[PDB]
Amino acid sequence: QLTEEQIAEFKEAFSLFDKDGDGTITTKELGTVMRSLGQNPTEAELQDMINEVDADGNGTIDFPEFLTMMARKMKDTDSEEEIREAFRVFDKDGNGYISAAELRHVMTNLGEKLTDEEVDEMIREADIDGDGQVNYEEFVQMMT
Amino acid sequence: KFYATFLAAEYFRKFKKR
Ligand SMILES: [Ca+2]
Ligand SMILES: [Ca+2]
Ligand SMILES: [Ca+2]
Ligand SMILES: [Ca+2]
Repeated sequence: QLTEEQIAEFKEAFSLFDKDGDGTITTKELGTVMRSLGQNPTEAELQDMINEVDADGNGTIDFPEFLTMMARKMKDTDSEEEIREAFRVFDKDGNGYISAAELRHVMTNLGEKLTDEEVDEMIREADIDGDGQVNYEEFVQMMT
Repeated sequence: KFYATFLAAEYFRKFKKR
């Protein structure tokens, strides 16, 4: 079950999308973050993404709705789809390898400014075969 | 991609750890 800290991490995530801190995530705000993650969703795509979470159908996602969804996916430790999705967020050029630049880009988006050494260290931490990049197998092990 | 973004932050936290 959700702990005090868990809700804290989920609030951090929610705030990343709720830029104006009005308590709700709009398709406009989701689009802004998706484009910052290397995606380019159409309005129809964004509407579908909001819909899956917008339990009461008012067209936006509030914290309770966000928490419900995030808590549910976290309980599915057997699911790998979320890890595959995260991998794609990192792997912007779709070549199956997360490069140092690709990893830095995501971290920068999260508001974490890392030095080149920190980035190389983050890569190294998951880079089992030492080729300088993180493939999917390496990414999973890192996440699990 | 809501949860994916959370996981990205997870990759970071774990790093900041040990
Ligand atoms: Ca908002
Ligand atoms: Ca709603
Ligand atoms: Ca890549
Ligand atoms: Ca590697």
